[PDB]
Amino acid sequence: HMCDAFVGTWKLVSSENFDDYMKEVGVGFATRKVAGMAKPNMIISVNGDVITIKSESTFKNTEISFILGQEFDEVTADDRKVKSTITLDGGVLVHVQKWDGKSTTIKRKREDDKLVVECVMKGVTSTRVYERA
Repeated sequence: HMCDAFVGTWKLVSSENFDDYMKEVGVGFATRKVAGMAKPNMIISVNGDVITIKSESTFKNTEISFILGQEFDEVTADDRKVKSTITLDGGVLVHVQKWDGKSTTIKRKREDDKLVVECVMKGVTSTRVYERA
């Protein structure tokens, strides 16, 4: 029942500072422009200890399945090959991505009827807000 309140289909309703976050991550111009247009759906499900997060978007479709605390390989929407670890900290999913000596952290939390995604790269944050589809 660890992630019950995350389970479902969520649609992006707002984004702030995503372009600057992507710049800080190292995403190139064309990918930033096309990725920034997208209004993805995020589909979260749980089966036993395995959590699956899918992103359905006009830019890129992605899927990760993972066990909390157990590192896995991930190919991000912007095509980075990263090593990811996701934990639960005080009811927040905390996702750390490592690649090329770099690191970024994505936090996912429930707040009222929304799922709020905070992406942090050094000093730069982007906030993406989703509502139930």
